[PDB]
Amino acid sequence: APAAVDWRARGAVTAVKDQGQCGSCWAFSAIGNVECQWFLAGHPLTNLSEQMLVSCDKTDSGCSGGLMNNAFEWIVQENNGAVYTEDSYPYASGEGISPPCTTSGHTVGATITGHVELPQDEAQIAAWLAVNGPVAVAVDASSWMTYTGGVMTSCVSEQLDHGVLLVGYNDSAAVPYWIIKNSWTTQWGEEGYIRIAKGSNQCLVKEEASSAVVG
Ligand SMILES: *[C@@H](C(=O)O)[C@H](O)C(=O)N[C@H](CCc1ccccc1)C(=O)NCCC(C)C
Repeated sequence: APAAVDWRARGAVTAVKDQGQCGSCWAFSAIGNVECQWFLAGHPLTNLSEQMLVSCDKTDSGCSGGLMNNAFEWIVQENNGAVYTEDSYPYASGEGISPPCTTSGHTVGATITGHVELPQDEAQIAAWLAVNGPVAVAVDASSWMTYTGGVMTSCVSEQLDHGVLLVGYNDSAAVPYWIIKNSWTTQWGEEGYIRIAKGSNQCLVKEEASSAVVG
């Protein structure tokens, strides 16, 4: 609903996690999106497993990287729509390797039926996010190692390299901004979050936005 929406303030977002040394950003973005969409569909907020994707999704490349849209499709097409709880399939890729996939000994925490890819337009992405909840997006994270807090008003925007989760925006602030959940622990940014200026494709935020559909 226009002016400002922060889904963290509506019990919809889980705590900030840590990908460690694994290039598993794609999995953190995809699962963060699924956790928020599951809650918004009328289910308790449950922590879900990134490790399921890193180890079992063979259409992506584990710790070498992947794509959120491929991850969503693997869940539906190969894993019978199941997303395991984080407690039953804990993160094990912190050192930079993906252990072999185990197909049993886990509990289903959520299911999805598909995914939608959103327009490459920030006004349109805010409109969808405002009603339907957090969006999985890709950014150029090149300058993000120097981010110490505040609204980043200028961002290197050359090549997408990092998937993250858009959880809100605020258009009534002095400079309109987006609020993004990252996976580099609470010690980075504003307790694991970053705010970037909205309306000028900062960090190429509008280019690869999508969301899972639970129905
Ligand atoms: C992100 C990170 O851990 O910070 C990963 O390194 C990662 O997933 N990188 C991707 C590039 C390498 C790659 C692409 C496609 C298939 C295999 C490897 C990357 O661009 N991630 C962003 C994903 C968005 C664009 C969907």
